[PDB]
Amino acid sequence: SLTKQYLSVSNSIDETVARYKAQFTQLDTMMSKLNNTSSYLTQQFTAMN
Amino acid sequence: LAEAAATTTENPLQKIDAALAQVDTLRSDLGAVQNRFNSAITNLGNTVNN
Amino acid sequence: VINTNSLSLLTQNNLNKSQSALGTAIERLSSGLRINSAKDDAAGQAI
Amino acid sequence: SISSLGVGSNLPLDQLLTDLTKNEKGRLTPITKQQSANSAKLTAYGTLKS
Amino acid sequence: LTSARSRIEDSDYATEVSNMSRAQILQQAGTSVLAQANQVPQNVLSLLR
Amino acid sequence: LTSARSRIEDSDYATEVSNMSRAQILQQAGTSVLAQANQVPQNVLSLL
Repeated sequence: SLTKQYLSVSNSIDETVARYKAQFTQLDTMMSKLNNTSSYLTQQFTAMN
Repeated sequence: LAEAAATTTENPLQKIDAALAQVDTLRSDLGAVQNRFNSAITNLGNTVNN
Repeated sequence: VINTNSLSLLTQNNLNKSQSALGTAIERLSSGLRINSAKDDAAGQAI
Repeated sequence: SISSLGVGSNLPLDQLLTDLTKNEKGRLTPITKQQSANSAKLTAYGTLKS
Repeated sequence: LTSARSRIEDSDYATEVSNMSRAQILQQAGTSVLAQANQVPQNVLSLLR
Repeated sequence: LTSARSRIEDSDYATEVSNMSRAQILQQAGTSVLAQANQVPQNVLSLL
């Protein structure tokens, strides 16, 4: 019974880790665009002056 | 209330195994529903992103 | 000429193209997978 | 294959994920304790039989 | 079979990094020229005055 | 119970980071915009 529970918990943990990884990937993709956005605003309005 | 033991109970192993079978049935069902919920939360996440 | 900045428009479009390419690259890089949607490869997902 | 999380966001996401992985596995410890205890009991039974 | 699937799926690190670099360079250039092109008209027009 | 409380209580790093980023962008914008908004009546008078 202990071994069965061990396998179940292992499966659950692996799934949860993969879910977190997918969330992190989505986050990483957007951060690029947002940083480019901040940089462009900086340059633009500094130039307006 | 549970009455006292009239005599020695017949085929005790039969009843022990019946109860064990019911318990294992419920255990399996509750295990499966958790995976159902896992799939549901994954669906919710993807739909949220979209 | 005042009423329109054609150069601004062209630069905007080129920027959009470049950002598209950048996102395509980044997602693959992070996931480690070449296939992340049905769009990348029709037969790849089936196989 | 190999992944390089954090390429875009230049964040500590990678260390964060590793810490999460370490944290979640904590649920296993009670199972390990019980397994070890029962194994010790079985070994003791063999000792007695000798 | 696992080998075959991995070779169909796994992205190529070299190509990915290579393209990523060029994309970032183009992005920086794009933002800068965007702001510059905004300013250029501004000044031509105001100077004509 | 510990797991249940954690799930009910803790927050999502990813969602909150995204919100922070968006709000920072908004702050930069609005600051610059207010500067220019003040400038605009100023040039109105200047041209006066």
